Amino acid sequence: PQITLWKRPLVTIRIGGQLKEALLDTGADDTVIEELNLPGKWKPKLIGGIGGFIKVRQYDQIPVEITGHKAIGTVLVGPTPVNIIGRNLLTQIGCTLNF
Amino acid sequence: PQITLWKRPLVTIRIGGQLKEALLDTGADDTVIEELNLPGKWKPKLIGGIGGFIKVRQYDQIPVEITGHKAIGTVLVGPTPVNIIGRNLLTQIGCTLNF
Amino acid sequence: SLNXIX
Repeated sequence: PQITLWKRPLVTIRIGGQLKEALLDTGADDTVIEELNLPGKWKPKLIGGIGGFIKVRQYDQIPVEITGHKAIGTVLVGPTPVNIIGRNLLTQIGCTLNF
Repeated sequence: PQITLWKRPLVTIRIGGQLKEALLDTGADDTVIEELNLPGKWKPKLIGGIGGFIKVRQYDQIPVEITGHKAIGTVLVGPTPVNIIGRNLLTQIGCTLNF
Repeated sequence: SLNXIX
């Protein structure tokens, strides 16, 4: 599909069996989801952005389906107003920017 | 152009007569450039991201050439970790996400 | 205004 940018590019994703809303974010190196109750092992990480850094939990090899397109990879969990699908998973679904 | 996402989608822009590098960022509402002067009036604004909120200068109706494509709109100037081109100007140049 | 991860 084609997603225009008139509004935030929020789509439905599936993670840990659950459907959620997330932003398709070409400005994100990583995928950041607020889902504090996954099972599985994780390790602490810090990630940064416009305000500085936050602590997150790094989960590896997590399936994440994005608009029906399957991906699997690292998901960082920490406080965020907006779930973010970053380039680590956008590349797996063949997403490009076009103009 | 068509830009894949294996690397950060950094491009050259022209702003205020100067060349800068900036990230094409679908996850940004706004366009945020590191500290500099731009011509004209500005007013204080606060914006948020991961890490929290920062203070920026808001300049309106600024011409920006983004990989050869013209835009004229709001540019925020402040302590961002990377220069970002957000949806306010990505829409002007006709950018979409595709997969 | 929300603005996105490095």
